[PDB]
Amino acid sequence: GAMNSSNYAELFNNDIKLFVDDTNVYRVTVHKTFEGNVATKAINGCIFTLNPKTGHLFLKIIHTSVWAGQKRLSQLAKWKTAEEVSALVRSLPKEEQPKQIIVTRKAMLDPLEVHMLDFPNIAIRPTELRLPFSAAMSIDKLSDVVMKATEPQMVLFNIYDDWLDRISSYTAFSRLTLLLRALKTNEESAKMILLSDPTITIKSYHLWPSFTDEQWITIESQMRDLILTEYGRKYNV
Amino acid sequence: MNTVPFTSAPIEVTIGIDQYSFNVKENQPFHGIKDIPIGHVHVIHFQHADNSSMRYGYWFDCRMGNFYIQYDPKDGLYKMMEERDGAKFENIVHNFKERQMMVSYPKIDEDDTWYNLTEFVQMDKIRKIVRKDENQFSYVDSSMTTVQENELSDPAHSLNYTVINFKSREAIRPGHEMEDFLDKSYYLNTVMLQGIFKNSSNYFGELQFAFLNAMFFGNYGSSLQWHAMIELICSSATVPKHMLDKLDEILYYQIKTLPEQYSDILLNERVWNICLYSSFQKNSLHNTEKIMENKYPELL
Ligand SMILES: CC[C@H](N)c1ccccc1O
Repeated sequence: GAMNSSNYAELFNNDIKLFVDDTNVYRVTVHKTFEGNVATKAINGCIFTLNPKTGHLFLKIIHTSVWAGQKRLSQLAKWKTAEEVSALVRSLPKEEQPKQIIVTRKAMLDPLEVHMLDFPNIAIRPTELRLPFSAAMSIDKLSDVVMKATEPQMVLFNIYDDWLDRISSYTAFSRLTLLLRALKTNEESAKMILLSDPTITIKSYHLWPSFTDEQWITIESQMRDLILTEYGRKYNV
Repeated sequence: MNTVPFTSAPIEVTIGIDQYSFNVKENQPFHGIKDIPIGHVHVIHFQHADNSSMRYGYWFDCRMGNFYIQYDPKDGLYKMMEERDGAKFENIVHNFKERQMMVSYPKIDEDDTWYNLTEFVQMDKIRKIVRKDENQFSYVDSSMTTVQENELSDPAHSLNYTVINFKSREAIRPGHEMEDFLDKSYYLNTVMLQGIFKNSSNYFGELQFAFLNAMFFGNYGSSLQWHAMIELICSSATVPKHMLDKLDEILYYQIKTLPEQYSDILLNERVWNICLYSSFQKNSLHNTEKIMENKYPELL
């Protein structure tokens, strides 16, 4: 059934599972036309398919050419997501295929279910969790590879860098969702927090800076403060 | 005008014959139903006064044999049987008629209701949904489950309706996932109509039979089937024009006949609102939409 706060440790057991977030698949700028009407212009997007245990990220870049002459794009984008996730599963060796796929938005259930009919033993699940994966395009290296793409492309990352050498998957996921929640709530402030100290750099092969254990605690606290500050502004509390 | 005689009525029971019904008291001199119109299937059905759990009944066609009812005190039900001795049967009936111990099928001449509910229903197709080949008539009751319900447990007692499942490989061509899911025309026209049913008359016959079993026995799996067959048509963008017109007529008489006090359980809000207001065919069911709106505006 649905994934929620009650069954949260299930994300870090040894049953292979993937989250799929489709927020950033169909991305548009809305603008005015010469005649004063409103039009959209698509930009490249991405499917965010993540193993929460291992950090492996399958970033399928969705090039604007896929929408060319297509109607009802927001609907089509769900089916394209489901087509590409099914293609990813088919491309993996059997022992790497997920036993569950958790969609972050319930509207992905039927499209993914229909595309996965050849995989009856892969459970497609919704979740009650509010996850911040829409903020993936606030990670500079992910945004850069999506925007620069000139054709459809799959790019592989470990979204946890090397954190699992020192911390558990549960703690790594909690750090990731805290970072992304901060970037979602106030991107400018979050990025300032992450890059304020020039002496801490991002490895060429990483996404996030190379913080020591003690520096991560400071960073995490600064991210929590940001989220609370923003909350007291939203609601005046 | 054929007759179904009754050996007796030893237990108090409400007896239905098609859309009509009669209350019979314990040991009352009821000996059957005469003047049954030839040309249609019919259903005789029973709800016992002392125990309203389990409505049951028998689908039959008097052109196929001479049938009668007899109470079985061991299994506790009125059973249909076939009499193979024609002279014996004519004799029994003629005597009961002469003593006026039979009720008359109370059909108004102006009234096409039963024809309209059974236009495409054929006894030979019933016997394939309800498999008991040693009889020419078919038993159905409130509790019988369908093959589809079973898959999700006694197969000899099942309703073998055609399985419809919108999220199945049968319904979805590889490579046309989105197309086939949002527009069910290939599943309706190629898989179901051309492949399984062979023609629209057989499809409508099963749809009509499912509805009647839902209405007369409260058979929940039949209601599921009726709604699925409606939804498959309404969710197809490409439907022969003759089928849409006929469907509108079929559903109109079904909604007209449904007891008003049963709409809650036998009508599925999602299917009807989708079919009349959202689906491709939202505009092709004018008579059905008019009677639904005037009779059941709550559901909508
Ligand atoms: C299921 C048996 C039960 N005593 C029953 C319920 C109603 C009518 C007949 C009948 O035999």
